[PDB]
Amino acid sequence: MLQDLFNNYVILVGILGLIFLGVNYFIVESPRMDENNGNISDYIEKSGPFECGFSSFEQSHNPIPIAFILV
Amino acid sequence: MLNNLFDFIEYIEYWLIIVAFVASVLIVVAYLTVAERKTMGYMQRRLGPNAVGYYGVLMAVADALKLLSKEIVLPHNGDIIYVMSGPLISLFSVLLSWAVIPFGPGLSLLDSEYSIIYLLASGSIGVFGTVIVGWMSNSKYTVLATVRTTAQLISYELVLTTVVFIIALIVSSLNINVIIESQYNIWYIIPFFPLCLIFFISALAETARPPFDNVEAESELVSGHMTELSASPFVIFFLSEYCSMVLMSTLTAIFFFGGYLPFSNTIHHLILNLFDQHSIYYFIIEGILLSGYLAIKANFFMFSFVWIRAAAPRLRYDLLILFCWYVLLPIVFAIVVFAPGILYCFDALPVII
Amino acid sequence: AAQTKDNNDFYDVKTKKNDFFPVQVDGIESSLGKYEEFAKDAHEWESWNLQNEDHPEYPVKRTKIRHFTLNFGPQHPAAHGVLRLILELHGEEILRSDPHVGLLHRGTEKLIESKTYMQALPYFDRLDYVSMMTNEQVFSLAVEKLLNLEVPERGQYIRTLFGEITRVLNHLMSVLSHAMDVGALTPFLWGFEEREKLMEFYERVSGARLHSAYVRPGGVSQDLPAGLLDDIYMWATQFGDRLDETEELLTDSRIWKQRTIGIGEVTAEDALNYGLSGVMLRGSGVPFDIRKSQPYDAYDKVDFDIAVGTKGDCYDRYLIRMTEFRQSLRIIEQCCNQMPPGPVKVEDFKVAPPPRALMKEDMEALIHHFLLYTKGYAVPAGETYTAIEAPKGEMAVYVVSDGSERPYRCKIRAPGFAHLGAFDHIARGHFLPDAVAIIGTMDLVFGEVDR
Amino acid sequence: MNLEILDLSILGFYSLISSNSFESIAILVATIMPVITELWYNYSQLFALLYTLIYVGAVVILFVFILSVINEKEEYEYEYSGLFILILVLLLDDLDDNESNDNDYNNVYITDYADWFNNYNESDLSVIGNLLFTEYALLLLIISFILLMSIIGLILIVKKD
Amino acid sequence: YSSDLPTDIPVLSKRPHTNLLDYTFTTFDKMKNWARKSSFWPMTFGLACCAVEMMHVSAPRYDQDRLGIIFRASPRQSDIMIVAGTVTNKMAPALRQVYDQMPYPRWVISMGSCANGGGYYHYSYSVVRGVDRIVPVDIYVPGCPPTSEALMYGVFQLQKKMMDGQTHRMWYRSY
Amino acid sequence: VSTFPLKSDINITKSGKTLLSVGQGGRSSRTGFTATVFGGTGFLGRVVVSKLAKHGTNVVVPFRNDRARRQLKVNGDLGVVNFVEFDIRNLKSIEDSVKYSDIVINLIGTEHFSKNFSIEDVNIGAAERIAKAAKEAGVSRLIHVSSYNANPSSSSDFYATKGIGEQVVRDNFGPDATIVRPAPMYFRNSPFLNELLQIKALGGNVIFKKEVYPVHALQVGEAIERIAFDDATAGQTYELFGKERYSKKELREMIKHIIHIGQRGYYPYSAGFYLPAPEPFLYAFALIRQYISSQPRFNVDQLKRSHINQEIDQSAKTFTDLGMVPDELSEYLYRYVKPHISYTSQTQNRTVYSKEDIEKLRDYVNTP
Ligand SMILES: CCCCCCCCCCCCCCCCCC(=O)OC[C@H](COP(=O)(O)OCCN)OC(=O)CCCCCCCCCCCCCCCCC
Ligand SMILES: NC(=O)C1=CN([C@@H]2O[C@H](COP(=O)(O)OP(=O)(O)OC[C@H]3O[C@@H](n4cnc5c(N)ncnc54)[C@H](OP(=O)(O)O)[C@@H]3O)[C@@H](O)[C@H]2O)C=CC1
Ligand SMILES: CCCCCCCCCCCC(=O)OC[C@H](COP(=O)(O)OCC[N+](C)(C)C)OC(=O)CCCCCCCCCCC
Ligand code: SF4
Repeated sequence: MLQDLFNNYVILVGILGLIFLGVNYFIVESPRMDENNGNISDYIEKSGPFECGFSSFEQSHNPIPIAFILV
Repeated sequence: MLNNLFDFIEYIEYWLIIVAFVASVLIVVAYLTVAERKTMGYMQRRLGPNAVGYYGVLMAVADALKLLSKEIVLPHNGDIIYVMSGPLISLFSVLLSWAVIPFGPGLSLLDSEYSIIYLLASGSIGVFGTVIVGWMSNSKYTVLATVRTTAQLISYELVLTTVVFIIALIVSSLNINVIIESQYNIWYIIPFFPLCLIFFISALAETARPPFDNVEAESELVSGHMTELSASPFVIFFLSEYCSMVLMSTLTAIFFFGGYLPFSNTIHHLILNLFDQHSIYYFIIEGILLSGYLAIKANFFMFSFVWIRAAAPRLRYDLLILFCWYVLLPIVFAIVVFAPGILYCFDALPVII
Repeated sequence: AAQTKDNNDFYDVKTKKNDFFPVQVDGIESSLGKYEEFAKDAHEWESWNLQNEDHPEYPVKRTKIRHFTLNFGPQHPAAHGVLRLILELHGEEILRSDPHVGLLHRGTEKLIESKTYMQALPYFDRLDYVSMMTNEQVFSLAVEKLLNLEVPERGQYIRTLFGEITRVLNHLMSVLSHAMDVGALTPFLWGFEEREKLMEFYERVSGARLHSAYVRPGGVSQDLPAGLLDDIYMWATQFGDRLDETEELLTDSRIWKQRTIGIGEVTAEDALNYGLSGVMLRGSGVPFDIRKSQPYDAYDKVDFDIAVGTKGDCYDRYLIRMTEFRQSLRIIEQCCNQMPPGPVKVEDFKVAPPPRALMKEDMEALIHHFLLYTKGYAVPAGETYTAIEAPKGEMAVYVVSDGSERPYRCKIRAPGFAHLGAFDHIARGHFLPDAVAIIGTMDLVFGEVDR
Repeated sequence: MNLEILDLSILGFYSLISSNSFESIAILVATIMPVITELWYNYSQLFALLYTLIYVGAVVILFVFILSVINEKEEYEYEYSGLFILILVLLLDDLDDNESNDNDYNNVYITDYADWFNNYNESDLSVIGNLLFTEYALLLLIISFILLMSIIGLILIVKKD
Repeated sequence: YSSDLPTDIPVLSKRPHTNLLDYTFTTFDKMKNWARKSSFWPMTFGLACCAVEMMHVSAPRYDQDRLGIIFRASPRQSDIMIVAGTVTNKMAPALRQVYDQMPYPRWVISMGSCANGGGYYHYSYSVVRGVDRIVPVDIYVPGCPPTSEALMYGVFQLQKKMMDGQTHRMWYRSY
Repeated sequence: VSTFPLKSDINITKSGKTLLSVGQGGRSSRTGFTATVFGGTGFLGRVVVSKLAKHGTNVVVPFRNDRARRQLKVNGDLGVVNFVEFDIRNLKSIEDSVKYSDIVINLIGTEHFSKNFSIEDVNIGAAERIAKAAKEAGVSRLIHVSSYNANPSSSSDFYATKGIGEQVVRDNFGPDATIVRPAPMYFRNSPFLNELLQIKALGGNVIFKKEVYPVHALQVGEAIERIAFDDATAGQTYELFGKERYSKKELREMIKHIIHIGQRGYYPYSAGFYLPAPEPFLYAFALIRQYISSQPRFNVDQLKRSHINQEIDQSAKTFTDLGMVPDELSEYLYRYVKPHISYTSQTQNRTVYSKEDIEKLRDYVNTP
């Protein structure tokens, strides 16, 4: 059983995943070509969490009871 | 040139084979999204996509390209790790699982006596990709999906693994290609019709497809773990989920419907008798037929994936937990005892040949 | 209640009741000396701790942390419009639900007081914006009762015929969206084509697909166009099959029954005390219907039955709404056969506008046409409380008249407003996906709630 | 160029700087993956897949436990460390990577001579099953006995009633 | 520092294609414009009776999915915001936050008299007199409610506007 | 802003027109003025358009980016904000923007040169063409915004072209042209603060040594509102700057503590918050990206400006001549760097930096 063909496929799969991100990063127009609202790191109204419109308490690190923990 | 080109192609030939293999899977996955919308439309007495490319043949391209031209939303540009680690792990898990899927006799990238174990092990890694999105996230809907995702895994993983082991036990082999060839005289749908239903139910649960679509319930958790995803992270997760649908549909054709084996042996011989085995045209047609047999069986279950979505309401995940442990697990464990008893009784314990 | 030294808004010190004898321990000593000789240094020694954490009265200051607070806000498909449903979740189980409304509050009742009775009618089309013509009917009946006028026979049948066509339209929106929220997408698409056929009947008689200001105080705006009854009947012969095919996917489905049976149970005692009406009231075993308790607009001249549940859960209410589908189709058939000739509005030109042809030839008709559209018609002073069996339940209007042409007060009673007020009492203890089913089973339209 | 060295160096760097519990379970995944891949090549493909089949399921159960316990402690607790001292610590650990001090055993290569006497060739898993169910069947039955104890043990510890 | 600006260079919307790079970036724009026009994903933002007509666009009679139109529940996955209903003062901050959470490119459609200018509730104490007071509107759809064909016509107008975008040729010629 | 910007309800323009304001000064009110804001889709432009249109003044916004102009219309009522597709190389488009305008505000300027425009074309050529077109249209008032270190004899291309731009505008439009020299402006998404907030700031030892007098952007837009509606400001030069001098290194370190990047001691160095590079390497990298990168990067001229500090022309006028008190950066620093805070998220307690807290943090930064 020879697995050189398999190794090449695994290498391509890893490279293929980065292509999707690289293409999306190099295809989107720059913010200045858009409405020019600046970088996403400053647009806090956009990078904030989604809560269906109304902001609520921030409970990111609160405990979450689990009713199926025994299962 | 000429001489230096006629060996350069030989040097790079097997990379073209893999690239063609990757394109073959992507085309099916790309047009499964179009097929699902078309199939549900007519069942719902609508049309489905027919205005993006001639009769809707470019619908998949437009959806992918538009999302690839979308802004990536993240707290900072350096946070590309957080929203990409999840989808990439999920995508790599399902793409690597396709290595052991033989389109014909020996026509798989990875051949091994442990192909069954590699298949199940690779799929389990994809679950870790989904839970990564809920990484102490500030989004409450993302968090709730991660809890549901873990609950679903506990449901199907035991049931799905044991059903595959029964088929492997019947053939006494963990090689997928050996399992396919063992169904020459009988397709395992007939002796193990209950297992095929159980396998399909577990396949629906594994892919988080309805009626087990609790992870991405639009009426419950807006978009689940993908509510905070956009542009490429959404595409990769969307691609991985549909790649699992094709993979599980192909697996159902392999385990219970003979894989690539012809529907009729007589028809297979007649078509191939029209071609000379001393020419490459015979093996081009042979690959089309054998994969065509697999495609027809796989397309039926991809149709069935869409069919159940358009015919059944969603089941609550806590009801799913009781469904697998109280019903599915006792049944599959009963069969894993029943089958060896039958084989030993009639002196038909399986061996590998 | 009140800030105490053991319980405040930020922390608490809980001490359970002791379940063991209060043992007395005195003279603590070691092999080298007494406790008081080494108690100064004993804080470094865990073996010298005199308080056991297993003791029920062990002091522990625990910070008060709010539960998982999930906002089922306006941007959520489950909410049928605008609703800030605040849920206190322990995992996914619901502990307390706070439905925040007013996101669709547009001051309709305030604006009505500045409009004449004719100008105020289109506001009712936009309260329960799927059952439009029933909303006009309850306000029309209230003004007609105050005006001491009676609609002619043909007018009553028209409002009965379109009253049940409206009810079919509402149940198509209510039941299928309820099934869509649970996960049944296909029945939603099948029935929304039947809405297109029925909305074409709305547009044929009024010119508006949805907001058809057709039912007015004193009759209807216009007479039926020729051929409408034939088209309505041709649809009626086929609508029976659409209902059966809908039931093929829901009624006997084991998945659908697991999502509705035992979910959102309401007792008959509590249904009355929370002002529940319609399917919510009839699901708990109480056979009450306004079309039978106080007949209006030719509902006393047609034969129909009311379905009454026994278990008071969502599945019973689904079955009732499917029976009301067939009973409404039964009424529509009778209205087509029994439609009488005659005027469609009251033969009184001081309230109902005169015909256009008569307006341009008669001096008195022109004056009445001029005054009805510029000043309106005055309504005798008084008040009324008129209720009709709306598809959502009991919809009532409390209209106060001062002898002028503009209502002095118009209180609109919304069955959905009362249904949502019981959501906390009904959905407590259920899980998150059960809340979506409970919202759907109440048939909530938030224009009606926030009128 | 042994790229396994670079992966372990990256993994070791994040082990010293990991603060919250989520980064710790990520360390566990970043540990099993090099083990599986290094097992998949070289020594044993069978146990590389067995490690993936069993430990990945344990990781998810481990992860879901973290969601029920995180209590904001490490989201604001400060750490000091220092980039220079962390690199110095990893550099010194990199200096010595000889787990054994038998230089001959580590520097001299050996071969094996294959033979054709085994006409009946089967996978290692079949031989393991042959011995485990016949020669060491007591171990298999005791393992099931231990599994039974765990099932009873989990219920009594966790269940309120 | 001598600057010699030409005086009669046409603006981008009038500028014809002269060199090879003009056709290259116009091809780049059209591929993106076709993709976004074809993959028209609105957000499920139904407020009032205008939403009912928006549902009938997805009904089998019109079947918006045949044009590539899919409604998404999250602002991240949607590029079209259809304001279908009345916008109240209690709702206005929520509408702005949801709009800001949509990644670019994004468009807003104002449907019905409520969203356009307040309509029946223009003189109400709790109603915003036009959603354009909060978010920029690309197209206004008239009607109370606009018919399912009226909304589809407005979407077609927006898609016509989108196909005329020259984002990448603007960088080549205007910047 | 206030409730009514004009000092009187009747205003007579330099060209003789009488303009009457109506309303109390809200969205539905009008001031009788029509203004053209060149470069209204930029950073300062949006502030200027918002202030003018919010009180009813008609605003004509020439534009080249179609998506960037959409958010400007929200500022004003129906018919208040108007758009004209324009290019500085199209003379007809510019003449249409100023045809109906009583005030023309030139906010067009750049620090970089591209494949289509040089620094001279935008800072000098565009300003001259706008100024000359405004005079031929009979515009009463023209407001030109130069830079803070505008000097025609400066060794920097940006400062020199800005200095020449001031002279070429006064020659074309005439002595009735008002020139504004704003300092670096701090605000939400401000270019002056965006560079400091960037984690991977290459060559921070060479670039962040510049000392400036940062001024609030909201006040600069407020000052332009004062200047446009006050004919007593015609023909004058205004230097808009804050009282407190700051060096970018002090601001960089002060921001670093506010963002709480230092919660992990190793992280700022590992994440690349310090990128010491030789200036000759920065010159080479800036020179290369001037022809490879399609987006405006740190260019050669900005490298020169890092060695030039902001010097204030004493002869020019300030906020005192306009009756305003400059805002202090310490008061507004926290609210403009707040979006970039790492976690916050009301976990334990938000650390709100007041006016006194920022000043104390400045002492800590300079404390060795
Ligand atoms: C597999 C491809 C797709 C994934 C690529 C993601 C690359 C990120 C690094 C992968 C792990 C490499 C080894 C590091 C061990 C885990 C340490 C960790 O917590 O993740 C690193 C990530 C970096 O962010 P940073 O801010 O520097 O760390 C927090 C500092 N307080 O800090 C984070 O907490 C972000 C975590 C995001 C989710 C990562 C989950 C683990 C991913 C493991 C899959 C790969 C298996 C390991 C392969 C390398 C082995 C050394
Ligand atoms: N800290 C600061 O920002 C300082 C500002 N200034 C000056 O103030 C003025 C306002 O700029 P600011 O808002 O702060 O930041 P920007 O540099 O982003 O503003 C530049 C404005 O001028 C336009 N512009 C540039 N080149 C052209 C061109 N060829 N054709 C048409 N328009 C062009 C831009 O239009 P578009 O966006 O559509 O491309 C934009 O509106 C500038 O002139 C600037 O030099 C000086 C000192 C401090
Ligand atoms: C490689 C990445 C994956 C594939 C992506 C493919 C995406 C699909 C293409 C977008 C379609 C589109 O946009 O075509 C739509 C456009 C119409 O544009 P309009 O604005 O409606 O009219 C404006 C155009 N006029 C003014 C001419 C009317 O058609 C065309 O002009 C097609 C004509 C161009 C030449 C076509 C044949 C040349 C060969 C092309 C194949 C090699
Ligand atoms: S514009 Fe008319 S149909 Fe639309 S939401 Fe307002 S009242 Fe309802």
